[PDB]
Amino acid sequence: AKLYDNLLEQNLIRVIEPFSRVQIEHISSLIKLSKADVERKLSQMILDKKFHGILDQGEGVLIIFDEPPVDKTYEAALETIQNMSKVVDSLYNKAKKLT
Amino acid sequence: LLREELQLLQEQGSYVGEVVRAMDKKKVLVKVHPEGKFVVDVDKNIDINDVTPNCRVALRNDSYTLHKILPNKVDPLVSLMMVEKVPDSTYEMIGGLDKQIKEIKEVIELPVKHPELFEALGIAQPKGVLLYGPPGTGKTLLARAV
Amino acid sequence: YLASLIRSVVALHNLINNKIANRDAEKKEG
Amino acid sequence: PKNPDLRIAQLRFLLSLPEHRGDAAVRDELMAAVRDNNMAPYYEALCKSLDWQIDVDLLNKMKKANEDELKRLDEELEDAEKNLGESEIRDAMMAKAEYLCRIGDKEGALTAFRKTYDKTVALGHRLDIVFYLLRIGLFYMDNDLITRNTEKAKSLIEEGGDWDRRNRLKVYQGLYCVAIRDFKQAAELFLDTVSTFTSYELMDYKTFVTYTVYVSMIALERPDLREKVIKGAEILEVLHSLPAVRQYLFSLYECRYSVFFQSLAVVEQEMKKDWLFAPHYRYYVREMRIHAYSQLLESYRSLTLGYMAEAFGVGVEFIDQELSRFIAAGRLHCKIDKVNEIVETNRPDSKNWQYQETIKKGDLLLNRVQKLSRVINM
Amino acid sequence: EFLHAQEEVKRIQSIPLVIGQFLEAVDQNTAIVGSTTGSNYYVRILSTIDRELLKPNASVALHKHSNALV
Amino acid sequence: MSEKKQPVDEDNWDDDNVEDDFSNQLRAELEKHGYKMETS
Amino acid sequence: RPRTGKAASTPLLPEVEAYLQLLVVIFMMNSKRYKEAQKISDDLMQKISTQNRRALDLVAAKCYYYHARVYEFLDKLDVVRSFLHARLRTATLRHDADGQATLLNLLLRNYLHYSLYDQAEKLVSKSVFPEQANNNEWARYLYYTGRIKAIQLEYSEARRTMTNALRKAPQHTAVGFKQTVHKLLIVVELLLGEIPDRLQFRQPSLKRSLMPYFLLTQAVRTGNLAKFNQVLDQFGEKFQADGTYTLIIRLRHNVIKTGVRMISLSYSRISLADIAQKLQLDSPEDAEFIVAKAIRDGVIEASINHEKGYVQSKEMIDIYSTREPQLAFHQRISFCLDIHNMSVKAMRFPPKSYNKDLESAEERREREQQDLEFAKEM
Amino acid sequence: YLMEGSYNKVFLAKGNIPAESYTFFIDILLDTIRDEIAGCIEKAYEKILFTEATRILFFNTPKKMTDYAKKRGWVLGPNNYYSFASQQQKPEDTTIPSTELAKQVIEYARQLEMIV
Ligand SMILES: Nc1ncnc2c1ncn2[C@@H]1O[C@H](COP(=O)(O)OP(=O)(O)O)[C@@H](O)[C@H]1O
Repeated sequence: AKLYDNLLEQNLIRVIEPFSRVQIEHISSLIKLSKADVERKLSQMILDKKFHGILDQGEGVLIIFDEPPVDKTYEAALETIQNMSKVVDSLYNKAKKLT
Repeated sequence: LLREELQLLQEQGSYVGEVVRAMDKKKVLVKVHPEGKFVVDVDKNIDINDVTPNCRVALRNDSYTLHKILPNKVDPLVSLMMVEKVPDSTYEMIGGLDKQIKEIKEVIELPVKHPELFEALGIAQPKGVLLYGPPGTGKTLLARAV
Repeated sequence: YLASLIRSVVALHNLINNKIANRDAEKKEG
Repeated sequence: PKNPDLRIAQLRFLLSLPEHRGDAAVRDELMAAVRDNNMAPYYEALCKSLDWQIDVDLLNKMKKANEDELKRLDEELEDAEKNLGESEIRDAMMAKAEYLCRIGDKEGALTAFRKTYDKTVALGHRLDIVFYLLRIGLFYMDNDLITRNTEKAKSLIEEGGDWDRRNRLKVYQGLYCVAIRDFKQAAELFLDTVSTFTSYELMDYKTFVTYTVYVSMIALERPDLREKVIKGAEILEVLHSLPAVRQYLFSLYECRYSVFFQSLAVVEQEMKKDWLFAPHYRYYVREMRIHAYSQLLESYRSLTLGYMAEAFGVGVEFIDQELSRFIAAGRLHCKIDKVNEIVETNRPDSKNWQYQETIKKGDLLLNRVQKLSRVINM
Repeated sequence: EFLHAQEEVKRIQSIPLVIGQFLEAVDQNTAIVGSTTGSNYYVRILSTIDRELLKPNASVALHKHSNALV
Repeated sequence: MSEKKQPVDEDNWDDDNVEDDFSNQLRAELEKHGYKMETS
Repeated sequence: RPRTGKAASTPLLPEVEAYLQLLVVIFMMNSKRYKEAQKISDDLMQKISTQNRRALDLVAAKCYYYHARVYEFLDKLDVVRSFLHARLRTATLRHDADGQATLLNLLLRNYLHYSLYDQAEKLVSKSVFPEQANNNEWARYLYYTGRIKAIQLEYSEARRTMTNALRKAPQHTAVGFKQTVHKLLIVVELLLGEIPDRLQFRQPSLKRSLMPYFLLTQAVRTGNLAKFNQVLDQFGEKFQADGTYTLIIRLRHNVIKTGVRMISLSYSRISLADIAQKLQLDSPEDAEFIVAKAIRDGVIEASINHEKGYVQSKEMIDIYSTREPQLAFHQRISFCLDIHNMSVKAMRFPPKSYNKDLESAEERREREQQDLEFAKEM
Repeated sequence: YLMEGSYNKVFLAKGNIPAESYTFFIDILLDTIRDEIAGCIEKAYEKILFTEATRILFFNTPKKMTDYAKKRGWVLGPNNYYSFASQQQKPEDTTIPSTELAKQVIEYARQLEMIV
């Protein structure tokens, strides 16, 4: 059962891979499964963020898109800020008290 | 200052010595690590009471003029004592030996904090403690603890 | 921006290291 | 004794701030107050209370009983010093100075504590004294004095393992991180929930369970909810004693959005009435709403707005005014259409939103070194 | 002008280099080492040495005659 | 020093931002949702 | 006159310190006449290099305030106008310090209270810089020129000189003027549209005199129209107690631009037959025109289907590669380099008592050549 | 009311004077808004027929709409106002930041190594 979840999702990442968009009626046919549990299960993929994308309610187009965003540049310069703020707080303790 | 380092670093090395003790007329007795004892002088910038027995020194090498006091080396008890590495202890790790604590306080604690308290009774202070029992029973940690 | 952001604070710390070298030298020496 | 001493402060909160609810609290709090030698902490609580005109003899019998405990310290210090033990004076009031701390105020409880701090060469007394200073540093909410002995506390656990002095300690730091709105740290200090014990201050371990789930449901994401709080046997069985919180947690996890708000009013109102959550329950559910909106709304792109009433939570114009202030609040990354009656989503790449906090902190430190550079050198 | 003097001083660290071992310093930038000849000395040091590279029990370099840190 | 001519005469701040946003909005939810149950 | 101006002031103070306006205005007045005879001997007779002028610009300046607190509001100030133009005329010729400073805020303080032309005269004035005016007149001076462009239409020019006037102000009490720069400093940024939390430092300033004025910006942070009127009737007189009310009256523009940025950001395809009702505008027929000029003046971009009624708005993301935040940098790159430069320029005064760079010695050099001569012969 | 998008209300005050004539001032004011509405023909609009923007000022059908429709665009057509909403030419310029920014980088280098 739990192995069937990982096998279900192993197929579910397999067939979803080569495209950007599809209708749910073809992937239901291509995994040979329903559309409601597949729609909810794809929703759980984009709730648990293991797969990311978007879904549609009018016809069920799954828009798939990915890029790895720049992350290292801004936050690692941002925690240096809150280091140095505390450093200036220590500058009270040798500057404001002293002279 | 920086150009001066090219010149002053041409000066030769400084010996290190070891004061036994001083004698008359501004002189001391100093022995090297593996090299014999010398009766040498002091410089003007060194006081005789500031010269301690059992203390290292800086020494110039050409005339063996006393240069500078080498800080301190070790106690002869801290050295060997550490070599032993007894497991230091406290009251807070004592498991249920409370009356033994109260006995040993009476023998040891009282003739330190209250030596007069035995002059209050006109009796001599105790000197010796015998501790016995099976091993593994807290002898070492209590003895270190006190 | 980060490099210039540090550098000012460093030199400020250095000036505090100067005002300790001023205020507790004027009364001591004269 | 400081072990029942937090419920006293919580019932001070229960006395004053619910204004209509001011009768049984001035009953049971007096019921604890004019016994167990309590004299000092309730004069202004009597001012907020009624008259209670004849309290004179009630204070006199208890300052008298307090005078007995002080005069027997005065009976103790001199036989303690004639034959000296481990400074038996400070060994007496190293334990009865906490009686001076509950019964006396923080001064006789503080000094004597910093006094006896220099007595015991081992931290087995010292760090528990520090725990007492932490607990009074909570009672008087001494938010700077807790900063000292938290570090002075932590400085002692490195020698030893002292997991009764660290896992107990993390309960204190979790209560401070949930005192302030620091919830990713509050659940992080609340991470274990096993070595945490059936405490004195959360005498229900399950109250501690409710607190760590309420902070964790904001603090961690799904990849952590769908492994961590859903697979803990230590967490599942204790809320198996809970119907509501079990439903309240699972209504988000099982996508049960309509019954979610139903329990949200109850849990949020309980958090309203609760002490120490009363500063921040608004901050709680304003995040819970936009979290539940964002969670469903990052699944669909072309979901209409008249979908979410019958399925998500009722009131179409209520959804309208609630979403409009969240997109208009600058979060809830989407874009709502109106007169074709459809909600669209978008995606912000992490290049603008990540930039925003950078310029915020840069402006803040700019203000900081601006202000200091004006302050020093005249 | 100063940068002429700056790299100029390092001629002493030419090549006829004997080996000591660092022991401690009295103060800033003047120290005591233990030579591989067995004897110990009160020596001076090159200024460009990062002093925070010193003391696991530091393998240091001594001038063969003037007997200072290299 | 400080002559200062007179022409006229945490605990607070996290509480102040939630005071800013959480300002004048219904104040008393135990009944608003329980009355939207049947009306909405 | 260092003796006779100090021995003028030293009795010119304690009369007028408590003020004693009962049979003390003529004694004060005649004592000011005697000090004015000393002041005319200062204006005429050998002020060169003695601090006759400079030392008594402090005495003259400080006696301008008691002079200005008996001899301004009770007496005629407009004579002290031309006396002050003459005092400025003899200033800046013989000496450029201490007369370039006080004679301009002391010129400003009733012209601001008036509506005389001398704001543009203060534009074309040379003495706008008095060159390091002692951080008290200098500090308040930037405020005194801040309210100039307040009444002459802040275009975000002087909110930095209000901020700068604030950060150069001392630690004494806020009730002096620091209330009014704390109020007026943002009053001009409410004119822009930006607003922080003001009440964040509740010392002796953020509890007393805010509640109408924070209650004002409480309405401004809403997108409501007549809520502004619900403030403006409630404390129309309180804002007239200071005299800011003519700047208060013009905020309906920024309220409605706040609203149109709010809605235009919030909704996307929204009818104009909704926004008049939601903004309680009571007329959609000119809500074509407020929206239309909201397009015209900049603010919002996209189109109105004026035939249909929906106002569409496009999704404009990726403002990063739009080269605005490079400018948000370069404003602060240059300035942060400058404050490092000032942390250099303020730093190098210390460098002193560097008496002698002694190379090695002389006599030990003679011993080095001596023992060197022994080893050289050896 | 001339601050915000209040048009119609201003044209209501044009005629609703209680004080006196004010006529020479509301005729300068009758013009300085004439070129302003002539400004806001030029906003991103759809086809407007010869009724809507014909009656936004105060005219039924004179050749004053030929004066504006030949003054600016939104050209007189088959009940039509033409939208030349192009706004296309100005973007995609690297060279002006490559001039100004290359000035500013040397400006960075001035107070960076060389003493000030
Ligand atoms: N009362 C006690 N409390 C805690 N540990 C004890 C106690 N008694 C013995 N031990 C353990 O036994 C060892 C000490 O042995 P001890 O009795 O002190 O010396 P010996 O075994 O040589 O007589 C320690 O490692 C200690 O932890």
